[PDB]
Amino acid sequence: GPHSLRYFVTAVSRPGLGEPRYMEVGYVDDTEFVRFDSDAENPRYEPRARWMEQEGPEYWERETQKAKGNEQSFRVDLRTLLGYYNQSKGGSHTIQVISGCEVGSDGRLLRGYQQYAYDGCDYIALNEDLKTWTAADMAALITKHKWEQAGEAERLRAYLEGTCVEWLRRYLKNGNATLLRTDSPKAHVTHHSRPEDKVTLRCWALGFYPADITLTWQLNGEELIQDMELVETRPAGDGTFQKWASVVVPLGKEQYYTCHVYHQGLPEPLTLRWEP
Amino acid sequence: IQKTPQIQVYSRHPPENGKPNILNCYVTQFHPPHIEIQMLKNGKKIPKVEMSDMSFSKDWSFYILAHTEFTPTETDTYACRVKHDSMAEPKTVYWDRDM
Amino acid sequence: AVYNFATM
Repeated sequence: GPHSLRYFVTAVSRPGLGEPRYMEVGYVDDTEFVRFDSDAENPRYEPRARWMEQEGPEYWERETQKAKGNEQSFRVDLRTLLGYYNQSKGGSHTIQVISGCEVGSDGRLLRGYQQYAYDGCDYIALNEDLKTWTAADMAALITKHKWEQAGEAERLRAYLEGTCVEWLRRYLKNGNATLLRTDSPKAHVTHHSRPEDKVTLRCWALGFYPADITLTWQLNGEELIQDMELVETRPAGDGTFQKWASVVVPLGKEQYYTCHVYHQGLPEPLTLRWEP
Repeated sequence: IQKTPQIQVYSRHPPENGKPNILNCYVTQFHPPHIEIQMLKNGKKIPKVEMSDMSFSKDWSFYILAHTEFTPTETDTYACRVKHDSMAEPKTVYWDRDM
Repeated sequence: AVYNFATM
């Protein structure tokens, strides 16, 4: 199995209310393990996973600092983008960024990324070659040159291919017992009456981890993917996920319908139907 | 751009009276990121509530989870009340043990 | 772990 390290960083100006709010959240494959929020009492990078307690007082200082550094940096960014878009100094705006790296099971690099956005829409992003940039609008077209001229691209690549893939392994080792685990999805179906002799059948899948799972409803061997309904997989508050998919079927004719659960911890896809 | 949240509420385990569980209020697909979320028990707000698992989508919309430990009862009613700039009124979503 | 972000 491949793995990745993703950073979600967000900056939000809030005029009249003080300095922007900066936050950083990091994940190693679906489990939050570190974070920083400028609005805590004492803004300090801190752990979100036990395995991260395995780190010396040093690590936590270098991060807390390079964090406070980025804070200033996006803080300047926000004002910069205001000139780029001829926007009012009075409005509140957002900068989102996601940077990180994926790897293969050999521990080698698979993919590296970093992309900015601004007030919810695409801004700039590092192409897959890790050498060129793709700018969304002409404002981002400027930042593109600043970085071309400052070799920011190769500066980043050094980071992705180096520091990023390396700590990924470190992490993956500190808490492999938590990150390389597989919790199997326990399932069941619920039944709900409806108008016009119709019936809604829901298929629940719980306590599973990796978040990646598939649910389908089948009738005589064909998946009714189109006349179905589901919810983006979700965290259940203890480090595992869950999902549900439902389908409307005619009353009295529901045992002709089955649910199919596809997950890493399921050697054999789960198959269930209703239990009157 | 603006996107209204999607307040989903749910527990970790299928609810059984007198058995500890976790209550979850996943708030997703919202922009701007400024949002306020409370968990209510019998109309009252619950103090011990954790916020976590923030993230964005390829779409750039925010997702954040709020959970809390708890023990269902038959009478007790749990809810998630969300406040965000895209609704002129606080939207509350209730817990459906039977969903 | 975290990167040193640049200015725009």
